[PDB]
Amino acid sequence: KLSEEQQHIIAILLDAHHKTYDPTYADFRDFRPPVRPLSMLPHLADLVSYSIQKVIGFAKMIPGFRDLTSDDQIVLLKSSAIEVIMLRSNQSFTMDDMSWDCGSQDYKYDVTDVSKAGHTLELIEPLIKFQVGLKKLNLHEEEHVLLMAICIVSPDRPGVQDAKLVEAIQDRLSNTLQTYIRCRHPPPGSHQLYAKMIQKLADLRSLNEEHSKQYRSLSFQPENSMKLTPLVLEVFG
Amino acid sequence: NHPMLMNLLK
Ligand SMILES: C=C1/C(=C\C=C2/CCC[C@]3(C)[C@@H]([C@H](C)CC#C[C@@H](O)[C@]45C[C@H]6C[C@H](C[C@H](C6)C4)C5)CC[C@@H]23)C[C@@H](O)C[C@@H]1O
Repeated sequence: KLSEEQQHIIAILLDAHHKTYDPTYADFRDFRPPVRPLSMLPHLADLVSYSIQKVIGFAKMIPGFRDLTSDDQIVLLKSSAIEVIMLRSNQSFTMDDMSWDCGSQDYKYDVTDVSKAGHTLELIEPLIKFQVGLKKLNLHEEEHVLLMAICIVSPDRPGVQDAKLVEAIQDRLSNTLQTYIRCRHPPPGSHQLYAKMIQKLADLRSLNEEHSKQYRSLSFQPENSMKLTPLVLEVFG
Repeated sequence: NHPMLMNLLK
């Protein structure tokens, strides 16, 4: 049974998400323009930088997250940012043509755009697999936002100090998600849905590793690093 | 040392 507190948590996360994800994509006009070697890196760096900011905003509204210290908050966002972007991006992702469609042609991103930002199939293939696997869970929006929150608040991120506290915050979110699934997700789509959602978080850790290794490479080239944003540099190092 | 991230968290 969903306690009143569990329902409150869900309502908070739904609203935190509505406040930080603008499904009109109007802000995308302000980025450096997409150009179609690393022709998409300026635009995609702007896109990611913008979304890091939204993710930080979302994190701040996660019940329990502001009980954390600044350090722990920073550490969780530093390690989770790229993962949460991948997760949240599932909302624009379309299987019709395995692209992220943000309202117009200019802001329709496919695998070729992703390679024009310096990535290879090392990232691109598990990323598309991930988006398609996520899309196939047909998550309720309640499940989607709970999974983003669970992703951010993980006690095993590198740098975490008060792991017991991060773990208690994450437990309350997991128990809420497990309970939501049981009470509100009909079979057959509920079938081991929890375990499947957790598998997607394991897939994100893997994508994060790929991200880091490629980012480390791209960094040792100051001419490319110069095209990033100050936020991206601070968050990804 | 994370001034911008720190600032977005405040
Ligand atoms: C970002 C989102 C959206 C789409 C996400 C996409 C489509 C475009 C390409 C993205 C941003 C992918 C990204 C290029 C993968 C990556 C990465 C980092 O290593 C990278 C690569 C470049 C250099 C830096 C800065 C950025 C450009 C990001 C590190 C993953 C999610 C993809 C649109 C909407 O749903 C909002 C959501 O937050």
